[PDB]
Amino acid sequence: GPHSMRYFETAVSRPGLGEPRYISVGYVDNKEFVRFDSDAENPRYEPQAPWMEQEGPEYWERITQIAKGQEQWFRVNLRTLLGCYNQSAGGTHTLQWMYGCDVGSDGRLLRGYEQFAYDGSDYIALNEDLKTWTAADMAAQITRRKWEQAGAAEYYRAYLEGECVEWLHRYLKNGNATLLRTDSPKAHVTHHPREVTLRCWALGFYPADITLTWQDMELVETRPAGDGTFQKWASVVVPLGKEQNYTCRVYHEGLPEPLTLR
Amino acid sequence: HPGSVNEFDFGCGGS
Amino acid sequence: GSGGIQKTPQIQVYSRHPPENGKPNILNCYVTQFHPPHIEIQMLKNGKKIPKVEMSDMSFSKDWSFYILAHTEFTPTETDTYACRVKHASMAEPKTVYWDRDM
Ligand SMILES: *[C@@H]1O[C@H](CO)[C@@H](O)[C@H](O)[C@H]1NC(C)=O
Repeated sequence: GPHSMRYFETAVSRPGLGEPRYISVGYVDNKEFVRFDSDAENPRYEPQAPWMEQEGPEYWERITQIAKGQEQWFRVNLRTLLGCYNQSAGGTHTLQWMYGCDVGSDGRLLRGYEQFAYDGSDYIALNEDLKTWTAADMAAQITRRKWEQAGAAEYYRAYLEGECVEWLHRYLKNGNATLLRTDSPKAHVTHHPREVTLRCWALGFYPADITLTWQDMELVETRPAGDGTFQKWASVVVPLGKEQNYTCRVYHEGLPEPLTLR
Repeated sequence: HPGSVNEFDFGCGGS
Repeated sequence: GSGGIQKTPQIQVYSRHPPENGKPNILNCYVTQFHPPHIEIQMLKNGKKIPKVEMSDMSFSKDWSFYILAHTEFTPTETDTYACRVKHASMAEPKTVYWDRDM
């Protein structure tokens, strides 16, 4: 199983209601492990996974000081962006940043990611080479030139290849009981008079990656079920009495043999 | 472990 | 219908286990593909606010739209109605979505 660490950082302005709200959420694969929220009483990073009880007070203090500095970087860059786009104060605006690393099943680095969005569309993103930038509009073309001159990409590349990978290795080991487990899906089919709708359900599985096929198709994005497992359904509309010709297939890391059901 | 504080601002005013 | 600057939430309401009356379970309200990120989510039991709902799994997708899970432990009965009520700037009125037990 390959693994990833990813952070999701968002600031959103709320003019006349106070300063922008800053939130940072960290994930290993699809497990949330830390979270900062500027609207909490006593904003700090807090653990959301049991393996993060291993880290000491120095770890929490240092990443909470990063969040306090990062909050101000998002608030000033929101205010810069209003002037770049000649926008009035008073409108709601959003700055997003997603970044992280992917490793193979042997732990070696597969790729890194740094991507920014203003008001929910691309702004600037670092290419797969971890060296050059893709600017999505006229403002981002100016940032790209300034960031090429300042060598921004070198600071991100050092993080993505070093710190990001080294912490992801530490979290996979400290949380191996949660993160390296395999919970195989429990599947069933439901029958809905309509035509007729056949719905193949997969419940109780871990990790989230799955394939559901009917042998066209309604489905939902794989979704968290509230206790750290995932679920998914896929449906087909079939002819009103000949539904035993149809077969639901499920592929998962915990099924050496895929399930077949009807 | 998150990324450190972003070193550079967007600076998208132009001339 | 300012579809260039807002995205309307998709609201999915589902249990961890197939429901059995008087068997303990978890009810989820996964609120997805919305923008901007400010949102308010209540889980309702017979039309009233369930206290102590956990909010978790805040993320955003490759198209930058926002995702968040609300979840609570509950024991379904034959006569308890459960719903998720959402307020978001994309929508004039709070939207209430009823749990479909038999999906
Ligand atoms: C920027 O906005 C102001 C105030 O809304 C407007 O009067 C002005 O013409 C705009 N400038 C440009 C370059 O569009």
